[PDB]
Amino acid sequence: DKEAAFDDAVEERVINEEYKIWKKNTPFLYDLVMTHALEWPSLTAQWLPDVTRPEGKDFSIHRLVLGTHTSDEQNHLVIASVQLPNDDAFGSVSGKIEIEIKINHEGEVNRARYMPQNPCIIATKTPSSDVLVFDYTKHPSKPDPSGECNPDLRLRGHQKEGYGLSWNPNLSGHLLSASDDHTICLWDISAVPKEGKVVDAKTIFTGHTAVVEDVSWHLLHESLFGSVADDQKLMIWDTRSNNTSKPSHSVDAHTAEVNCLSFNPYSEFILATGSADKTVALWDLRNLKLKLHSFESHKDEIFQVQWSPHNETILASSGTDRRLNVWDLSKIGEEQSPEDAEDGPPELLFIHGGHTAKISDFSWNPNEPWVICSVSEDNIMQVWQMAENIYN
Amino acid sequence: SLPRPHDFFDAQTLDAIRHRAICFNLSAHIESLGKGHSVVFHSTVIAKRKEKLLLHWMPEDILPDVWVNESERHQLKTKVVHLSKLPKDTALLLDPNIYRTMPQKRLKR
Amino acid sequence: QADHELFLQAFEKPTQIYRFLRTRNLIAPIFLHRTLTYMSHRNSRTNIKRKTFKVDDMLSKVEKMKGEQESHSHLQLTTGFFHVTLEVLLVKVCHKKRKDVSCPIRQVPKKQVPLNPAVSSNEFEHMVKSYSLLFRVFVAQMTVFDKNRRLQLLDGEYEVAMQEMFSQGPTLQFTLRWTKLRIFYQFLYNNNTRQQTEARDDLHCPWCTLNCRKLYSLLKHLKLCHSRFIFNYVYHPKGARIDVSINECYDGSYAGNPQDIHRQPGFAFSRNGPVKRTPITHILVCRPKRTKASMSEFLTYSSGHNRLYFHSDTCLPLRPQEMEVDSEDEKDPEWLREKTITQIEEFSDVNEGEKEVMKLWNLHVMKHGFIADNQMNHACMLFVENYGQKIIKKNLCRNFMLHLVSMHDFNLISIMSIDKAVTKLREMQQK
Amino acid sequence: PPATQISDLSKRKPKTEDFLTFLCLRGSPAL
Repeated sequence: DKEAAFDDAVEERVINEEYKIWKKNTPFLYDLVMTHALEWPSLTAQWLPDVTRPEGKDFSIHRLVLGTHTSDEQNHLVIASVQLPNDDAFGSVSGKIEIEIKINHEGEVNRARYMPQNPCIIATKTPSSDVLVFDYTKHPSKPDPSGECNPDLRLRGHQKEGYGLSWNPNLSGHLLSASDDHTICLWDISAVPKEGKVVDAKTIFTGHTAVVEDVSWHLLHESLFGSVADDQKLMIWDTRSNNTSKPSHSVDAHTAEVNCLSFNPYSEFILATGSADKTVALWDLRNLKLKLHSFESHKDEIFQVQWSPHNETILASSGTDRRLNVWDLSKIGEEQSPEDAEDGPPELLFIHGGHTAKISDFSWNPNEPWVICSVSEDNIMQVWQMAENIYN
Repeated sequence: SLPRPHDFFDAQTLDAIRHRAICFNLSAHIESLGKGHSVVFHSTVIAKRKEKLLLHWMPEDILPDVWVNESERHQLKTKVVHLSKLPKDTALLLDPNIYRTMPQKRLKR
Repeated sequence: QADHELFLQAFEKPTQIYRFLRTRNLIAPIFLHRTLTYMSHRNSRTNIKRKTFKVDDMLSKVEKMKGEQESHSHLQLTTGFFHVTLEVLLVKVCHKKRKDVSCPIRQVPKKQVPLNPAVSSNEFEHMVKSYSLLFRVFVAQMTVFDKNRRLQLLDGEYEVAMQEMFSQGPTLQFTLRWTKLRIFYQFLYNNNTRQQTEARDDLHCPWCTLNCRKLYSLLKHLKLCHSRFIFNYVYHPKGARIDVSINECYDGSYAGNPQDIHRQPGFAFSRNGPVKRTPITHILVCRPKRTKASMSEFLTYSSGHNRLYFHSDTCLPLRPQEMEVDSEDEKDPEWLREKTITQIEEFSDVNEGEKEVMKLWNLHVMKHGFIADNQMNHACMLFVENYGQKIIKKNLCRNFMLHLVSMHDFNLISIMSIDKAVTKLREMQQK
Repeated sequence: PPATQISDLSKRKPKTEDFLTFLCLRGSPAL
């Protein structure tokens, strides 16, 4: 409709003005705020664990595993280096978010989850039904102007596109992926024969009627992992159950489509699930039926929830609302002043509004306390750190 | 001096915003009766609970109808509620551009 | 006068923008104002983040489940209408899924009411957000449960009024049962038209209606959030006089992809699919000092391409795809070639074949850009490598030999070069 | 009491039927 187009234009103007206002207040809201406009939009982001601290230099170098989203050109699996001001003081050090590696990739990258037991191996989700387990060390630094070279591994167990990609921390390898075919397939990988061409699914899970939006492994037990789907039913699957159809737990957990999921790094029972109901709800694995506090301040879908690795009571959510909200779980229920109540719930700690488009993905840097890299569909990557005064 | 950066709002968006503001001030009385930060809704009795009274406020599809006694109805025939406390589910109806998903489109996830 | 009208418009544009932003942010905030350092007056609660999150389940179970109170608990319905059979249908409005634009409503249901003189099942049970009953005679809708499942539709006499297509209009009766700191603003435009006001609510943002409890916080909020103006504090004998003027510069152009700033309508700000753009890196906050608050305050770095470029020839926007190549400035512009051809052909004292060979040589030299005498030698060979067929077809081989002789007489080339060039020309004819 | 800032802003953004009259309908322009 023409009215819809006029409203979209007005909203674009308002979004630009809001971004300008936010950037005016960026010094008073963040300690570090670095915005980089990637050549191609990225649908994924995950800091590599390795960090380099050059002696005599005021900064440090971290590695980001970014994807690519080309309209028709050759998609890539970008790996870039980011310079962070470390503890004290940089003014001008030339390139700060320059790329390091670029491996050719058939189709846009949907996920860039590296293998934790070996950050050399990085997996990727293609628009096709097959997942590719790259190895950026083996591949050439510069991209070969040809087709998608042999990724050293290509697992095909799905029937359509997928978005979930979970790496087992307790077991080396074990990349489990959930696709739109209502199937969450698990590939053993790792202990597999060399000369990687095709890797069949070790076990495929069909217990979610709708399209499984995402899936994550349990951070303590190697036999447990949660899967969340569009049927509004977050399921916690237990391996070695002699059945690949009935999950151990089948809590509905939401009303609208539930997209993301992330276990608490510290607690062995706390997990968060963001959904299309504009609600990020915490959960306890001790009792499945009962629901914990439901963080409700988003105005659109919650596409990604990720607990902070440096804190046990901090969780961040983002999605189509174009806002990145940081929640302090230990602040839930605290009495607030009327101005504080007007600003937002006591649980909510910070709202990042530097993105003019939907946040495709975000991640924390394990080597830094409170810095987050969030990539939007506007081909914008922002590495930002919340101001110290917010969290003492 | 420095060149004029060609302000992005222009006049068409300004005209639409002026129209929306005029409608908002005529409907919710935000400027006059809302003290600049609240919506002044006027309730209307619809049904009588003979066991309270059900009242519906003038800006429709914003706040649910509630049951109030006759004395309560007389006391609160008009309700002023701050924008912060508006129900998040239906608060967006106060203006088309209060929050609009810019990429409506299709495909994506 | 027209000066006041111009002032009113020039202040109304940013005032209207900021008033809309005020009405929008209170429901859709750009950021939490309590998280702004200059707005530290709010967020009146310290950090007690020293309690484990593994006992939240027990705390919530004890608080809610242990002390659970029943929210509520068939329905009995029956009097007459006023101003005819009417239909009573139970409407169940479902939750708004991503696929659905609006919340779906499924109407699961007649009685012969008097012309202006029912026992319901356990259909309630939760995909449906709430349960409502709709009456049509002349329509009437009433909800039985709220968002929190609040027990509405109280049992007893109910004179539920109806809206055409209690009250004076057509109403229906039914029986329901079970089973100081004065702050002054002096708006100034062109230093000639001034409007002096005074804030109705002290220490409150006139635009955003925000409660800045301190004068420094209010001034900083004005300078930052409402940046379309410039706020020059001047102090007042009674309170504070905040002069307000329109920010002359206010670089507030489009901040997205520079390509969209020049696309044709219908494709600008399309957001439909991924769009390539030139890489750029910006650093806004690196490590701010975080100095103490003081009123004395009221007495950036970028790497990469940070604009939209244009073609030097057509003055049209330059796409990122057409950037890494096509420097678009090469040795021999087409206009120079045409001018050389015209100047050669415009001579009076020259033969036709002589002019043709002269133009061919000039075009070849421009296309290759010889500047060195020794290269001239190889240049001659290059000529027969590119213009040999054309000269042969034009049958100007003798003129080419004459040109070679003249060039040798002008130094550069040599007798051996002349013989080699002629032999290369002959091999073309034999082929 | 030279008017009020909120009243001046409300006399600035709307200038039509929904102007609430009051002092805005009075000699607001040209002081």
